[PDB]
Amino acid sequence: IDPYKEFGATVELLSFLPSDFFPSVRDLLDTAAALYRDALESPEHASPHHTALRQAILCWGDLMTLATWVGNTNVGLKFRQLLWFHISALTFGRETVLEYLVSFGVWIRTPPAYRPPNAPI
Amino acid sequence: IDPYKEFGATVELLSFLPSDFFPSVRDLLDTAAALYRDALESPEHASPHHTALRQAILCWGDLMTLATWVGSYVNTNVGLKFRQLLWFHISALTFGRETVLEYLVSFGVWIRTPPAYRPPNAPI
Amino acid sequence: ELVMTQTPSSTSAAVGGTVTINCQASQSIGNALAWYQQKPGQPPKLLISAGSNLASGVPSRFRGSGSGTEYTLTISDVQREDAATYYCLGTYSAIDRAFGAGTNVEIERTVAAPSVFIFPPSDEQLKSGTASVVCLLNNFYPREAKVQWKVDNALQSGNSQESVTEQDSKDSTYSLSSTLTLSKADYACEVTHQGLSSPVTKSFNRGE
Amino acid sequence: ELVMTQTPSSTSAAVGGTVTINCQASQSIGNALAWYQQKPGQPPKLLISAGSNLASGVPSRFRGSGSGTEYTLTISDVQREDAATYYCLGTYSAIDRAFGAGTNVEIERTVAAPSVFIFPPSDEQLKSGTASVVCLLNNFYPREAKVQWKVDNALQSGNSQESVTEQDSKDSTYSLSSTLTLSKADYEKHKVYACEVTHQGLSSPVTKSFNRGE
Amino acid sequence: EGRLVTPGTPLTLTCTGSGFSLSTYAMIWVRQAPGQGVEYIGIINTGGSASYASWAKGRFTISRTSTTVDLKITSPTTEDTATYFCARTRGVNDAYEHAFDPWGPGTLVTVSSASTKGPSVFPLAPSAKSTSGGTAALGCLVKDYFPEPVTVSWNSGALTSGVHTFPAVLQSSGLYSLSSVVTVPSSSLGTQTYICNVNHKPSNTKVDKKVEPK
Amino acid sequence: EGRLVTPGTPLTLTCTGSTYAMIWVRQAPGQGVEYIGIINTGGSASYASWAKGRFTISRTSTTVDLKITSPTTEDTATYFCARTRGVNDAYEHAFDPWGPGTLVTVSSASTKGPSVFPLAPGTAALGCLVKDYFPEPVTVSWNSGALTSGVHTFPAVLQSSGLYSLSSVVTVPSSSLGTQTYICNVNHKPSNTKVDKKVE
Repeated sequence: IDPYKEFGATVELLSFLPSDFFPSVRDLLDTAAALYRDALESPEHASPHHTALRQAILCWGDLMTLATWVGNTNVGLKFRQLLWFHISALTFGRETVLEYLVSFGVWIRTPPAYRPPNAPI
Repeated sequence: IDPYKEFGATVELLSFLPSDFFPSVRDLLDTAAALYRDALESPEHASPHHTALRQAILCWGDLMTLATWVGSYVNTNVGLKFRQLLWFHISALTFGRETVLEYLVSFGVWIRTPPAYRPPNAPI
Repeated sequence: ELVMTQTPSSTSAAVGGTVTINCQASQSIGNALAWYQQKPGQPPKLLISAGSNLASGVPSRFRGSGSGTEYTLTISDVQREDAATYYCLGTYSAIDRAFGAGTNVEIERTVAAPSVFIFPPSDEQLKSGTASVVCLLNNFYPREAKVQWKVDNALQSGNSQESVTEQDSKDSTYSLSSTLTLSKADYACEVTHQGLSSPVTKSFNRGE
Repeated sequence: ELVMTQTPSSTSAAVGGTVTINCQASQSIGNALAWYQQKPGQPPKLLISAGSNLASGVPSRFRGSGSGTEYTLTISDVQREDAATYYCLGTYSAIDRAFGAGTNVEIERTVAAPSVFIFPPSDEQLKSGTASVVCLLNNFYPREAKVQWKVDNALQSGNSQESVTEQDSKDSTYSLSSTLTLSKADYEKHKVYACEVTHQGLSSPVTKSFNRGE
Repeated sequence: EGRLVTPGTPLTLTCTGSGFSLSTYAMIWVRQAPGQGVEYIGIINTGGSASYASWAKGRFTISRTSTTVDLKITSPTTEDTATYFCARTRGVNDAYEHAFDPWGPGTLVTVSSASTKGPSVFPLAPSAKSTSGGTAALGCLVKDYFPEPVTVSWNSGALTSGVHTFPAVLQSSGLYSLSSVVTVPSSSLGTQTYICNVNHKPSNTKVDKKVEPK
Repeated sequence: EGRLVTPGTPLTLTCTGSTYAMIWVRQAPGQGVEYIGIINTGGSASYASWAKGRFTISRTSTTVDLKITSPTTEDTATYFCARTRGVNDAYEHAFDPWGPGTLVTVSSASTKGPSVFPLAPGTAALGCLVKDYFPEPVTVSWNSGALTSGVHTFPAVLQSSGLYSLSSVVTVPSSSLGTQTYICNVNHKPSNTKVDKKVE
């Protein structure tokens, strides 16, 4: 019911970030997608970020194919979150990016007058 | 690029089966899953059939949302392979991956032979 | 103001068994929870950060989980080194933080009877109001036990104070030492314990 | 007609090391491939069914993979008990089936010098008219060694016959027995009988001899 | 474990294997030449339908009964001498199956004009000083028997430790000879027996040879 | 390892390691850890509701300070200071580095040095009895730390006199009594008293 529950996060942990922070879906695909982890077609299923990332990209394609089959709505662009998560969990490590989502969740949720001088990275 | 490659199968192995053998999305989705193994939302991520079933359900929901967003009639079911997904992963959860996979291979040798040479018994 | 409610208090687990602590937040902290370990006389040792992170050397048998207002710390393979008090903090904001109440994890063990020692008063102490007889109970698992003093018939509940150690990290045992302090004016202990068939039978004679 | 081309033939790996065999099909069998293990004097032991099902309590270090026409059997943790010949089949149809050429897997090992024995011929065999001496090379590696019969001057001939065992499942070692059948009644025209063993593990060729009559 | 047939004489190998009340497995047959790999022969379905490989078509015929599955070789040539295995599917299956875990022990078939000859076993004994330090070695030499399979054991199987039974080497006479050695502590040479039992099945000959020093 | 102050007299505890985002915590003996507040990389000090006005958290380039103003009797506890790990700066939800902590006692009683007496004798047991020290913790070791094996140091029990007494005992094989010396060294920091007594 929650895609991020098992990886140690939740949808709200990614909701704390502004929607303009994530790169586009075309910038998540190609760049950072087929460049790194070219082996995603290996009969392997390495750490679950790989096997979830697969169904994620396949899902984006299975959306776009019907979308173009008709002719739009980017409210179904939440994959831009997903693809950012797993990839960032693969390249930068899962503990680090999860600690960043938590840390920025404590950036917002505090009054800006009380905020420390530095933002999380 | 291939969903089943890591699970031990390929899209062609599930293409061998007749399209009417697979249940619909209603019974494979509404029945089966969420009846058997009711709570998989535990923050666990057991055998990857679970983590593929998750993005499969969420994927079909993000599909049906766009399909029902339209409402000049009778959309297409060609975009529906998710019965192969759900039947594969769910059958691999209930009967084990090894059993359903061996069924895919053994049935893959049922067809691919001339029907005059076929054995008296069909795979199960 | 944020307040964290920890919901084990004291718990019991056996070597190889599992023990689960949970930490509930009055307000949703969004994985800002973290689990700390502390042993007596030591600064808290960080166990897990955020939801699942096991920072640096910590046994993988410590597994954090939970989301929203509900979090959990599970010790899957329990070792005798795990006896200790565990805390959870969590942070709503950079302003408000609260530690939990703490969890006391004791290790289950075979019932073991203490070995007792007498220890008459010191020759150097005999000078200034000495009268210090220290009875020693060594290495008994069951924590509930009690001793009493008899000078000749019964001195029990005159001016006596007991002190108990923490649980050992090797044999998972407890130790007790109790002092009887009286005046220079003028000697046995009675040790009752769960694992003791026949109690007591330790004494010394003054001048010998 | 279906034909499975199988790779490396002989291959070597060390205890704990890895070895990869790959099987290439002339026609796509759709994971109908299966991997079998066979040892000398034994029928083949089934390793994997389809791509991945290593069945009936087979060590998990055997991992099959591959799809379409391309398949691989990987032995991740190599053990001294794994020295053996492995075969892949695949089945196109219920009619056409084919076996690969097989892959001979040897365990790499520390170099071990042999232990040689002489074995003069039997008293009971001299009554039968022939005589045979047997040189014994026990528990050596890496398997390449040569014996040279003496009888006071090198007996090269081809009157001698060598037989080498398989690799042992315990110490991963080889044994050799070289029987010199050259002799006859004329077995006694001579005195000294020796073997000269040359092997990598020997700092110098070792000669084991007996004098006839003792 | 072996069968001998003169060239041209058809033979029939009967297969049960592990069979107790196994009536339908859709069993298969395979042959393996000495020192070479396995070769697929054919299947027989549960309805008695026999499918063959192209090379084996017309050379072999696969029959079956309710209680048995048979393979007949017709006009066997010298090229047909090899070990024959029969393997049954696992479970329901029946001819659509790609892999068979259960396997028969195999029967070695030799096609030759030669006559069956029993072996002559002679002691392999170490020399007096040969023991020297500790370890000794003794053996049995099994010489001059035509039909290939021979089974050598030591002390009725009670000693498996240091036994090495070497592959049989073919002498220019057309007979076979193999050695079987054991490496034993020499301190035990004065007590333990060390009898080797050689069984040659085709000629029914078996013998027990006690190896002792001299 | 200890600080003694009469009720009402303010005190200041210092913590060092540079400057990133340090927090303070207090733990009463027998009780749990109590959050106090942070000071960020910019010098902004944030407090818990209960501790607002009772404590003050300063910082400098080399130091982070915590001052207790008008300390009551209830404030006697051990104080820990913990720095954020990595870059962080004040949104950090866990701090792995921790100072050893300093125990602070608020009382009107006077500092007194301890009096050590030997506890002298299958298996054998010897020990050292440290009696009549009020101020603050003591540390007993054996053979200059060479013997960690069978030693147990019991928690100090509070006597009616207002002083403290604790026992430290070791259980050793009896056969080694005729060889090993078994000296115990008691170090009591607030009174500076350090003693070594051989028990036999």
